Amino acid sequence: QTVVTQEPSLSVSPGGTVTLTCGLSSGSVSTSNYPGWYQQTLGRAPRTIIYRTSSRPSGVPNRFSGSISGNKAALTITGAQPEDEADYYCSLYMGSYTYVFGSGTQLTVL
Amino acid sequence: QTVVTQEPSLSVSPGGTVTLTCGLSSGSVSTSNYPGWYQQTLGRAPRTIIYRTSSRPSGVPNRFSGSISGNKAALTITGAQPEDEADYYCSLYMGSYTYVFGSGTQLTVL
Amino acid sequence: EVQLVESGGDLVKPGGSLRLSCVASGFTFSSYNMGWVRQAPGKGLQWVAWIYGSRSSTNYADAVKGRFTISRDNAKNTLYLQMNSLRAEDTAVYYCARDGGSPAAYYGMDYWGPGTSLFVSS
Amino acid sequence: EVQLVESGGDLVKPGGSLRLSCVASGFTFSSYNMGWVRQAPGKGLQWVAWIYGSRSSTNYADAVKGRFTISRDNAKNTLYLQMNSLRAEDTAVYYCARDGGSPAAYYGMDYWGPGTSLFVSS
Amino acid sequence: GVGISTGTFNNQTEFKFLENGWVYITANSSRLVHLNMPESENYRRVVVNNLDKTAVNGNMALDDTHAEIVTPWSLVDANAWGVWFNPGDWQLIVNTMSELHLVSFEQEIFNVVLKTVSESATQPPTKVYNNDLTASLMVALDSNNTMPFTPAAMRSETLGFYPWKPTIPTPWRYYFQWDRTLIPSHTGTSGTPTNIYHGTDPDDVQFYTIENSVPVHLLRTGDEFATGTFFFDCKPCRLTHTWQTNRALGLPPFLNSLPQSEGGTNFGYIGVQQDKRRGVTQMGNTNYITEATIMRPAEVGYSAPYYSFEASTQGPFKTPIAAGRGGAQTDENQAADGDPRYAFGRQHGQKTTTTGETPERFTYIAHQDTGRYPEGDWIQNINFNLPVTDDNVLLPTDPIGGKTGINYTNIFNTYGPLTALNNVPPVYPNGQIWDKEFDTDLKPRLHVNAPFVCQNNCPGQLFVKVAPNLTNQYDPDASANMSRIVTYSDFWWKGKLVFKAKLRASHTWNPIQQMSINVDNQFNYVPSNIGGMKIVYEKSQLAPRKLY
Amino acid sequence: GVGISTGTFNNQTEFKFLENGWVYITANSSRLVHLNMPESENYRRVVVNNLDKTAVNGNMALDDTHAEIVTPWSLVDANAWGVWFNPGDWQLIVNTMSELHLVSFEQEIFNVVLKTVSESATQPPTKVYNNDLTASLMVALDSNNTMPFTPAAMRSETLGFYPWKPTIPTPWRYYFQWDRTLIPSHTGTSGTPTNIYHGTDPDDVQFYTIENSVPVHLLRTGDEFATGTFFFDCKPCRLTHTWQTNRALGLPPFLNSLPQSEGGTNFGYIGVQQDKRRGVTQMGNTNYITEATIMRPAEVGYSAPYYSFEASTQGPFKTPIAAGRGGAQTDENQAADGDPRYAFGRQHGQKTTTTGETPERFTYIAHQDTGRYPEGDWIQNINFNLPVTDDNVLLPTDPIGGKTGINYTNIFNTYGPLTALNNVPPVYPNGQIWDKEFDTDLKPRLHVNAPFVCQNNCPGQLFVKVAPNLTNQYDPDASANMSRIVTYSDFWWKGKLVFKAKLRASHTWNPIQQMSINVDNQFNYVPSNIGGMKIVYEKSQLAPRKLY
Repeated sequence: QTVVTQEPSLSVSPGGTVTLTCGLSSGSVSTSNYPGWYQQTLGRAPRTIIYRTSSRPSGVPNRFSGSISGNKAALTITGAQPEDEADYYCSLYMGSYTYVFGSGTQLTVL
Repeated sequence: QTVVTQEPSLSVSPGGTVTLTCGLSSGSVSTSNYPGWYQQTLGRAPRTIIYRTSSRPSGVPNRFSGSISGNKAALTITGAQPEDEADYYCSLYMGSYTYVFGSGTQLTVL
Repeated sequence: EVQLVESGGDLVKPGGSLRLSCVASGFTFSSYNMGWVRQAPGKGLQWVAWIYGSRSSTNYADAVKGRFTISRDNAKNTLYLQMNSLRAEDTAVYYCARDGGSPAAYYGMDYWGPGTSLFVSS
Repeated sequence: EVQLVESGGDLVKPGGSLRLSCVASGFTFSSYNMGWVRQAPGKGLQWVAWIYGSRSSTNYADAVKGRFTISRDNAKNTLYLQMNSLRAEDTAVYYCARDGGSPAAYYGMDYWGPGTSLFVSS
Repeated sequence: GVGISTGTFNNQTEFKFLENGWVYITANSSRLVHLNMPESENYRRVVVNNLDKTAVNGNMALDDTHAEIVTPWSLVDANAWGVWFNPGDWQLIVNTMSELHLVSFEQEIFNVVLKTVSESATQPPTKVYNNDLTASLMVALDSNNTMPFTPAAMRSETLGFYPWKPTIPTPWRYYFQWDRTLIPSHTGTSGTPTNIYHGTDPDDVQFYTIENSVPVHLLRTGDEFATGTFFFDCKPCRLTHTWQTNRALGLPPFLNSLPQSEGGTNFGYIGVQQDKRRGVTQMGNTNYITEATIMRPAEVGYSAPYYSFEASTQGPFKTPIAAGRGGAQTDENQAADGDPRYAFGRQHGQKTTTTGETPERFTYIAHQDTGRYPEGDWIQNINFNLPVTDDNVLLPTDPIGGKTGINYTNIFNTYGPLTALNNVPPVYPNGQIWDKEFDTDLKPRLHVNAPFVCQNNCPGQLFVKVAPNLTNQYDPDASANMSRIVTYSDFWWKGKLVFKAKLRASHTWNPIQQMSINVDNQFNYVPSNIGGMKIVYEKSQLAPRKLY
Repeated sequence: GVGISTGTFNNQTEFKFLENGWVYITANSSRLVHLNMPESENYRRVVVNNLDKTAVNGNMALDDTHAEIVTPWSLVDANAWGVWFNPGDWQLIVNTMSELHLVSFEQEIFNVVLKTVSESATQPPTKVYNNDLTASLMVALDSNNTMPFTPAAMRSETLGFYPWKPTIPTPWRYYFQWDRTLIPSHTGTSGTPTNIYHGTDPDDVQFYTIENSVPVHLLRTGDEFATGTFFFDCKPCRLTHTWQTNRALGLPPFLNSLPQSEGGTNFGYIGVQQDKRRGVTQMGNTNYITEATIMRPAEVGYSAPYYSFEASTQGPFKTPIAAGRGGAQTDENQAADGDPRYAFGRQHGQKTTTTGETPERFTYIAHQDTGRYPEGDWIQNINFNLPVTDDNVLLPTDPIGGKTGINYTNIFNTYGPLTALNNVPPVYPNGQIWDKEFDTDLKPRLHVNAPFVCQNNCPGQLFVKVAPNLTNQYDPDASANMSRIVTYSDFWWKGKLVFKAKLRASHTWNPIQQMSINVDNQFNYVPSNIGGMKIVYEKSQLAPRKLY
């Protein structure tokens, strides 16, 4: 069974740079997986931050950048703001029409 | 609203003749209503005794006879047997594709 | 020969939904008008829904209009009764009913199934 | 502009069935692949079902195969998720998901609805 | 000779387009026909009797009692649509053509092969097949139509519908006169209803034999037989259906108020009281002029007693009806009387890989709307006081004879001088093409089994047989059966059926109904992965035409 | 004269069937054309500029900057399928015919009526209309094709598609040369991209006027104008589609093992190792012979950069493609590049009772399978070591230029000497019929907007105008606008379009796809209760033909 692994928790100081990583226990993540990054706040529905590994939906601040680093997907937040503290979830397209979701990373802005 | 009225309870001695009647509070029952008579025993599903006001399904004893008497449907049991004690329900075809059911008559064989 | 078996009756809270499934055997399912009747605990029979014709036209009693949907799948020889917004007044034994007149309907329940009990309680 | 609203989430006993309805607005509903994701209380997001293509092809996760059915009605701009044989493990908030790529799918959830909570408990 | 072929295989349909929108459709059909030597070389007068079945009260409709002459000959019959056209040809015909004419028919037998079977005495079966170069095949063409007409399509016993699938002829038999009486009964009748077979009337005996009536040709391996071209004189066959009921004939009423907004709930209104309207009606005691009472030029279709069985010298037979039931198009379950039901085997459209004796069946629903909806009929008093009361109206739900399952419509006949109806549509692939006309003084206006009827005559029946192959121990004085060398034949039958058809024209703004391949029926026209073929039925009268 | 008609209304389509399966299809089209006197009697050189829209980064595809000469004349254009055929005629054509030829075209103007409008000074508006018997209508036929070719179907501005609905001509205008530069950008580009309109090149100026180039006829109420018959020299138009991709060309591999039971899970197997097979491939360094690598005679279709915009002297324009997207038939949502999208108003198929400026739109999916499925394309190393590794394969998901939304297929071109493709199918009712060929030295192999192309020439454009109706106070020296009596015209336009078509033949056992009326589309062909009509699009190349 496909398992997506990402850091359970991460921290970043205000105005700093943080990177959340999303990998596969077996295999590597590529642009063919169409990595997507979604942000969720307490008591609110998920918000799409990145799609197709690089595309942020209109209204998403430019401080969020998606890329493929090594064999994993990377979401970099530069100049992290207090409102960026949330649960970030990674979605991998596992071929055919199957989608898998990562465990999620709780990013807290100090 | 259409209401079908029939005797709430009826009695007949073994080997006797009994008649259960099914009328309409407003209007009269005719062969256009396709009166149907169904027999139900305690803890069992209803059994069709008469359809089209005269037709008994195969296996129904000849002692059950359906007819139109006056402005109502009549189910006559002649030579009633102990197994005929049950709840008899009358169904009237109310035109279009609407069906109505009578209150039911509890026939007990003494 | 002609056999009807109902299933899906279960305890459900008010306002819920439930689909009763009726499997028919021993006859050409698509050629006969089918229906659902119901009997409340200790009450008499009450007609619920009817499905008729090759076009699967449907009629419902006033007590279940808008809430109940009667459908049929002739490939599976099955009759479906989907109830939404179930009320306490819907608690009863639901009987499958089959009309024996294919080209000339008897306009009466020729065959009945064993029935499935549905309990609506909070 | 693009808005998705889920409804039908309610408390249901184990083994029951429930249909979640998702109403979409602000976009051509039939032109986008839709799906249902779910998040268990205190757990992460989990993909449930996906409906794609003009032929309404459907794919399901292993945890809901055989039990869940995903469908869509483009006339009503609605997405239906019918769950049967619900288990305690199905208790969660279910989110409508819309893919923003009509001719070239993003293969990711472009838009999300507020979500509907479903509780399965005896 | 022995090593020379006497014919060519041809199974092509040619559409030669003429001037003025006419096309000659010449369908060629070639088959490999396998024939076994007859079980008996004699004619038998066999009485089939099933008094056990009809002795059950209410089973009189299952009567099969009859007498037949069983002959040693087999019938080669190609009088079915599937023998001549494949689904593509039929699609072209029914989509691009408005009427069809039956022009001519030819058939021939060639490449005759006769083989004898030698079975060894070894305990496990083993056998060899040797060419009998001097053996003969007896072929008789009854061009004079002396023999009884026994079309095989009514029994699903014509030649196969697949050019690449070898077919067989049907053993030939005909009806011998008999007398039979059967008093109808029902479940609940007490006693034994009168049920006897009285024998044969000497004044009606007619024992036919092929030898004494038809010339017989002996074909060896190097011989061929050709019947010659026969030309029909039948009427044209319409490939269009009529939709107009009596309610849609003539000028509609003028609507003084028209809907101001589109929608199903917005209706136009005549705007005149029904008793204050102008027009003509045949009801001379009423001032009401409505869509149901206004005069019409004539009557489209007719009502007849349906599922009525008439008894005659030879027993009971169902009363035929020209038109099918009305409402069978709004509800397919209403198809019954007048809607022909075809049952056939694997040679004639059933999935060739199916197992069992259960045939493939379908009920044909014609697009023409000449049928009747008896549930909507009624009779009422000449006084015509509206709304009609109970005693002044006879409804379809009123019992007739005291029976709640029988109403007046069951015994109701409305055929008259004003009745107008259509001929039966062709039924593909299992329908008959042409049928011989009755030799009565007064003839029926149509036949319900074939769209073309033979006014004078139509081509003679073709009979084939394996000539007796005697052993060295033949003794005609012996009462035992003739001892023959086990012989069989395989010969190629080629037929040419020529039609003349007219190309249809677009008369209306809207498009019309056409036969098309789609996802649902896509695989009904192609073989499966193991070669399983089928031929599903197709409707013929797709396009509509105006009756009035 | 004043009270004498000069023509007859004819809107009938005639199908005259010839020998050898050919039919002359003469479509007659009659319209009532309403024309208003021009807003201005002068020619204007108007520069349309929308730099505000394209100044938004990423909106360069919405560029509308251009220059046009607006003329006082109006164009009468009947170059659309809906002007000539109704749904029934189109159904007949697309179902019974395999190819279509464009034979001839005629048009004429008759029953000219000119009316002046007198508006009273009363405060509530009130006006009267008087016949101006001496007023004239200016009609110019550019039979020499001197004026720029401006077909109206591309703007949905031809004559109406309903014979009983009066139509209008479109005001005529043509393109004047201009220079424009627009540097593309995207959401996120910093700065102001270069966006200027540079003016006009003096060496490319071409100011045309109808008066100086074409003879002009002055038609009074008793006059009529006929263009005369023009005869085309175009190529035949196929009414059949091809389904064969490169994967379905030639002899299939022999299956050494065939399924023993029918079912979707039972497959036939070639039975030979892919590297041990026999055949021919263009890959000279591999022993694998598979369905994807085996040699084929040529290539069906081609790949081109899709949604690529090329900039030239006058700005950016989308790169056209001959074929539509592959997979638009398995998934209608895949229709994009090469699948033409038609937007039209109430005159040309939209529900006539609809309100608002939103047009009716449809994307046309052709039945021909010459398209490409770029998501299934890939490139790999010449070494061809299988299974291919990451660095040796370029997939459609691999970013090109660092962009995750752009892949090699977006810039991929496979057009070559081996490319084989089909002409665009006719689009009913909104598609163009014929188009003028480019006057370049090297000409395109086809046009994507019309199935017929004018090799030498095709009939001159028809221009109409209301002759100036001056008042008594005209002063040509005044710089103010000319003062005219408010005048308008209503004239009857009749055209005859002659095609030559070939009747289709049944080549296969199975039936083919045909256009048919059904419950779903039944009411798309009849008026509503208030008279609301519509004309939905129909597909033309329904029947299949074998490519190889």
